[PDB]
Amino acid sequence: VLTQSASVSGSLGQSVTISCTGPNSVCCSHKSISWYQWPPGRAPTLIIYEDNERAPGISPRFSGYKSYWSAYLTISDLRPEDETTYYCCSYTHNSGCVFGTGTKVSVLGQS
Amino acid sequence: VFLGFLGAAGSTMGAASMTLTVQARNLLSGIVQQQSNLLRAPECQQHLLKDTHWGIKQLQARVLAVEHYLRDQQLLGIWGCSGKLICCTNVPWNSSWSNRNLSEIWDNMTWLQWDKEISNYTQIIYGLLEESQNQQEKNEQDLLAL
Amino acid sequence: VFLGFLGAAGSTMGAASMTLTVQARNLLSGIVQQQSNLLRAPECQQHLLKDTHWGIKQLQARVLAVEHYLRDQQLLGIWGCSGKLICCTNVPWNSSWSNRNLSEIWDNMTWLQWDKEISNYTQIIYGLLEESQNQQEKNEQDLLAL
Amino acid sequence: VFLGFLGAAGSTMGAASMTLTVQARNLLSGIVQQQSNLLRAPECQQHLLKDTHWGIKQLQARVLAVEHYLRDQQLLGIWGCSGKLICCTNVPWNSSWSNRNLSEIWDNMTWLQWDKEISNYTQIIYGLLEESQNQQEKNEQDLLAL
Amino acid sequence: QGQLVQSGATTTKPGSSVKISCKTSGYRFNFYHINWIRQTAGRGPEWMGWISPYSGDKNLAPAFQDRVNMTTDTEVPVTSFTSTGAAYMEIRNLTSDDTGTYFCAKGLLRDGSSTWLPYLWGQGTLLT
Ligand SMILES: *[C@@H]1O[C@H](CO)[C@@H](O[C@@H]2O[C@H](CO)[C@@H](O[C@@H]3O[C@H](CO[C@H]4O[C@H](CO[C@H]5O[C@H](CO)[C@@H](O)[C@H](O)[C@@H]5O)[C@@H](O)[C@H](O[C@H]5O[C@H](CO)[C@@H](O)[C@H](O)[C@@H]5O)[C@@H]4O)[C@@H](O)[C@H](O[C@H]4O[C@H](CO)[C@@H](O)[C@H](O)[C@@H]4O)[C@@H]3O)[C@H](O)[C@H]2NC(C)=O)[C@H](O)[C@H]1NC(C)=O
Ligand SMILES: *[C@@H]1O[C@H](CO)[C@@H](O[C@@H]2O[C@H](CO)[C@@H](O[C@@H]3O[C@H](CO[C@H]4O[C@H](CO[C@H]5O[C@H](CO)[C@@H](O)[C@H](O)[C@@H]5O)[C@@H](O)[C@H](O[C@H]5O[C@H](CO)[C@@H](O)[C@H](O)[C@@H]5O)[C@@H]4O)[C@@H](O)[C@H](O[C@H]4O[C@H](CO)[C@@H](O)[C@H](O)[C@@H]4O)[C@@H]3O)[C@H](O)[C@H]2NC(C)=O)[C@H](O)[C@H]1NC(C)=O
Ligand SMILES: *[C@@H]1O[C@H](CO)[C@@H](O[C@@H]2O[C@H](CO)[C@@H](O[C@@H]3O[C@H](CO[C@H]4O[C@H](CO[C@H]5O[C@H](CO)[C@@H](O)[C@H](O)[C@@H]5O)[C@@H](O)[C@H](O[C@H]5O[C@H](CO)[C@@H](O)[C@H](O)[C@@H]5O)[C@@H]4O)[C@@H](O)[C@H](O[C@H]4O[C@H](CO)[C@@H](O)[C@H](O)[C@@H]4O)[C@@H]3O)[C@H](O)[C@H]2NC(C)=O)[C@H](O)[C@H]1NC(C)=O
Ligand SMILES: *[C@@H]1O[C@H](CO)[C@@H](O)[C@H](O)[C@H]1NC(C)=O
Ligand SMILES: *[C@@H]1O[C@H](CO)[C@@H](O)[C@H](O)[C@H]1NC(C)=O
Ligand SMILES: *[C@@H]1O[C@H](CO)[C@@H](O)[C@H](O)[C@H]1NC(C)=O
Repeated sequence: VLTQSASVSGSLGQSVTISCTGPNSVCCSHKSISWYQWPPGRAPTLIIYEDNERAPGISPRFSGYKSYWSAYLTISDLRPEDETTYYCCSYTHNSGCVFGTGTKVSVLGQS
Repeated sequence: VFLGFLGAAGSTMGAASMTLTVQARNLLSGIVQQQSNLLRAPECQQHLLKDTHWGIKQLQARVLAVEHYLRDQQLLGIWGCSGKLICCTNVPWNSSWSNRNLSEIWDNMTWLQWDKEISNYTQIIYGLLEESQNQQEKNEQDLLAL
Repeated sequence: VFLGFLGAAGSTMGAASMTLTVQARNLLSGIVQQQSNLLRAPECQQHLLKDTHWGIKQLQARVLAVEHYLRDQQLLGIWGCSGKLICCTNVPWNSSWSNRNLSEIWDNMTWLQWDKEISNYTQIIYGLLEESQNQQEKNEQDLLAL
Repeated sequence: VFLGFLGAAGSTMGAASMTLTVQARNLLSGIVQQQSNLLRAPECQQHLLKDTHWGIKQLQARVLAVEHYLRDQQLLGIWGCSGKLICCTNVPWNSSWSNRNLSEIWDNMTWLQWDKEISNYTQIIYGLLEESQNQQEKNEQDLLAL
Repeated sequence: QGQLVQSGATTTKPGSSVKISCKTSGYRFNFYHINWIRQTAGRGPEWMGWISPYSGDKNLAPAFQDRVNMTTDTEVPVTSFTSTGAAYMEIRNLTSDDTGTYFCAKGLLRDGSSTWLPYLWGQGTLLT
């Protein structure tokens, strides 16, 4: 249901932003947005714990931001290990996680 | 409904902070029944305290309890928080004590494991707590020497 | 002119409420002379407390007095009224306790017959008094979890 | 750097007023180690208190210390200054007590010789201190009888 | 500080029922929830459900509402603030489309809005 934005990449050192949105039934307003780093076929990792705060042990270069319609996640100071697949989710207190489609592409600067 | 004395000891710090009056009461209603000496007034005069040093020994235990109360009320006093159960101070939180964020602390931790994690720096925090007031003492000092 | 210790016990509640300091003093100036032990320092050392359990028994009486003081100061503390002799609260007055109007209460009744008329619901009022604070604890709780 | 317990006893009144917390602490950290009874818990049970009245005698000394603390906290209480170490009042300063100006008092005198110079009128000042509050009691009394 | 061990992987033909075991340690098993999530090969991964080890209340996705049975073994105490437990996951009707990677996870916080949110994951298992 939730449609994650198209995959965007960038050279190391700059910033990259991925967005997440969906219908007004599961839109980003009045819901909580979570972001995850998910290497294909491996153990995932939690990045943003809610749209504006982070999980214990997350670098401050990973910031979040959510509007009244769509949510975003920015990654500054790109590094070699940033080449992975990422997924978003929407949740509340009594509901479940609704995963986004995904943004998989990430590139290195100077290869 | 109220969980009872020390009921929220396994609850999140926020939940126990809601029922701190419950833990506060066992400081007084253990010692109201003993100072009462109403059920003690008639039973063999004063529970035969002659040739019974357990009676004095018992009494010394009662003394330790009110003495501990006086220690906590003194600390609340010298921190300017005598009348209140929750007071905010001027001491900033040095991050070396704990690196945990607010949500992880108040909605993921209990007061027991918190007190265990910070028992190392309690004396330092108390020192800043005894010190920080001293800048209020000094502001009042400016108002005193005009 | 001041009627003396417990002088306004037969006066209207308003008049006694004017001289509550007078009743407050007998909590301290009975116990200042005994803790002094200045007139006790030299008389046969410590009033021969060896083989005299009345001495210990006497001491236990002194303990009960300071223990009662600590009970009242604890109650003033958990009601957030430590520093003040007259404090107003947030608890509304349920009419089932007493139906008397304000003029009849403060200008027609003494504290004795009032305490006798309300001794039935004292525990309930204390429960609301321990409870009501808990909503202040919760407002401070909102300021704590941001 | 902090001069230590009673360190500013020979300093000007302003300097000691800056380190009154230091003198305040020896009321509690003498009595924390004794109520602890941690180093006392195992040594020959409760330091053999049977057939040893020095043990009771010792205990009575501990009682006098907490009793003196309760005297000072009562005085701070009835003056409406429980929570604070420095409080201002409504009592005006009668010049008959001391004629010295402010600069000579706070930057030329120590608390010892001041307490010696005013020990004559201490009771009178306390009487005004117990009395002046009574006008606050009366203002609250106006708010009570509507 | 916690660890989530998962059972060994196994391939069974469709039509039969199976069971996944997720053993815990390094935290208080009754404190954090237990989530089960599947990574679909060829489509987007989907959350399946969560259950409280303590409260026992379970809430599943409607995509697996009447096809999944969850159970939580009673925690085994270790330290003053560490326990060990076992979480079990079950499927009634097996098919070829059920093939994919599976994971078990724990909760992030004990209270608040992000209570059942998956935080610490297991190594994963593979299917038919
Ligand atoms: C000891 O430790 C354990 C830790 O395991 C701890 O348990 C935690 O308890 C706290 C509260 O005390 C929980 O924190 C809050 O929980 C709110 C949810 O409560 C409701 O929802 C529960 C989930 O129900 C789901 O499933 C049903 C289908 O079964 C579905 O319909 C629902 O919509 C939902 O999806 C539910 O279990 C709970 O319990 C009652 O209801 C169920 C039926 O639903 C019934 O079976 C139970 O027997 C019981 O009657 C209740 O219905 C959660 O929402 C909240 O988060 C925000 O939302 C609320 C608004 O609802 C806000 O008011 C709140 O302030 C928050 O902002 C918050 O997370 C926590 O989740 C528990 N953790 C667990 C279980 O792991 C114990 O309390 C501890 N005890 C002590 C004494 O320390
Ligand atoms: C024990 O219980 C008894 C209950 O019986 C209680 O007595 C009550 O005492 C309170 C005060 O402590 C009284 O309450 C106030 O009284 C005010 C009146 O006081 C003046 O007027 C009295 C009446 O004099 C009348 O008669 C003379 C002629 O003789 C006439 O000229 C006057 O104009 C008036 O009509 C008077 O008795 C009283 O006493 C002195 O004066 C008389 C001479 O007048 C002298 O003989 C006495 O020996 C004495 O020297 C005084 O003169 C009353 O006004 C007041 O009501 C409002 O008015 C005043 C303004 O004046 C406001 O300031 C006040 O705030 C009020 O708003 C109020 O009612 C009460 O009346 C007594 N009740 C009685 C006697 O039944 C004791 O005090 C209790 N004691 C304790 C320790 O608990
Ligand atoms: C016990 O009792 C004694 C009483 O005898 C008491 O001594 C008093 O101590 C207080 C402070 O604790 C003094 O009060 C303040 O003193 C300020 C001056 O301090 C500086 O200046 C001193 C004088 O130096 C002169 O000489 C040098 C050349 O040698 C020259 O360069 C200077 O410019 C100046 O002319 C100096 O002694 C002092 O000490 C250090 O420095 C000297 C070198 O200068 C060194 O030799 C010493 O060993 C030491 O390292 C320091 O340099 C004074 O200014 C102040 O008045 C106002 O000014 C300051 C700004 O500077 C404001 O901040 C302040 O708030 C004031 O508004 C104030 O008077 C007091 O003078 C002492 N009285 C004496 C000595 O008689 C002890 O403290 C008591 N102890 C206890 C525990 O009770
Ligand atoms: C806390 O204090 C330590 C030294 O005690 C210091 O290294 C650290 O920078 C401080 N943290 C702050 C000021 O945030
Ligand atoms: C007081 O409480 C009683 C029950 O305890 C109730 O019947 C009555 O209506 C209350 N009075 C109020 C709310 O004024
Ligand atoms: C202080 O009181 C005395 C009598 O006790 C008086 O003579 C003097 O004038 C008073 N000083 C004042 C009011 O300043």
